[PDB]
Amino acid sequence: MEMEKEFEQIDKSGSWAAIYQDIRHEASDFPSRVAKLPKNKNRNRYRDVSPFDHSRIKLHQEDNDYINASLIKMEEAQRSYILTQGPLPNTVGHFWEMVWEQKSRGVVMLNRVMEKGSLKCAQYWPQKEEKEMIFEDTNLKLTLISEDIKSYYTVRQLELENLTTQETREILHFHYTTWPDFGVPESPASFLNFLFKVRESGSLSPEHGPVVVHCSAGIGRSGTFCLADTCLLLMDKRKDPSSVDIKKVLLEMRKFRMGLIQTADQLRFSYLAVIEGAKFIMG
Ligand SMILES: O=C1CCCc2nc3c(cc21)C(=O)CCC3
Repeated sequence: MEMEKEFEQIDKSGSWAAIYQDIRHEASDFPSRVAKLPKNKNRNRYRDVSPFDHSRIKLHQEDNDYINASLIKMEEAQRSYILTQGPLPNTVGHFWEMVWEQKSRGVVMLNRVMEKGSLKCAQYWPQKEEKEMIFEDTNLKLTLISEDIKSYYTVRQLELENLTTQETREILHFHYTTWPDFGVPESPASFLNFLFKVRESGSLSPEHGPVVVHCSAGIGRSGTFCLADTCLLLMDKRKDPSSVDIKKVLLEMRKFRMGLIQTADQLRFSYLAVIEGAKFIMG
């Protein structure tokens, strides 16, 4: 079925939970043996969220190459994404090592450091120009260059230096600051505006390594971001945009990381975002 009318048909019939459970039943199951080794327990935020072995990002280190991060490679859309958990106190250096080794231009953050009174990820970037950060375990330096605070998101320019080679690179930090502590946003307008700002920066384009995107677990809000982007790109590329099937795209993405889209409300929000976004693209 088309999307917008499939949407109203699920609303009128109140069957979002049943649609979402079908997805969970059909989703791929692949091994995640490296994630479950005992030496990696303090590298995982949640015991039930792990990268599959076949798609995990490997650190270029011979001691321990493990990080909780997955490469989502979308062949028809010609887009790649790295989805990862919010960094932990003992993985902030690994996180920036990955950004460096994978040649990423942008980092997309969809959570606040504190939500619901609890810490959802480490404070992994510097907050003042004159107070830079040094990650001694991975030999990297990170400096805040500039910061632009808007009503729904903040963009930061960062300098990452490989202290071993003295090479430097500019990284863009795109921080969506207004996702509610509970539920999903009422309108997708600010999320779509944010996606378009990431796009306009070059961070999603083939001349750079994959964008790094995270929330707390790296599967829920993060899944909404890449699912909406890929669906809109396919609607631009195909002769028949109504052929784009958001449930099929989500099941393809779940071949590369488990659990993408965590609730039936996040599923409905993803439909809403693609539907509204397809009208703004034209027109
Ligand atoms: O597809 C395009 C390219 C032109 C820029 C652009 N901007 C926005 C959208 C879509 C596009 C939306 O879907 C809503 C937010 C703004």
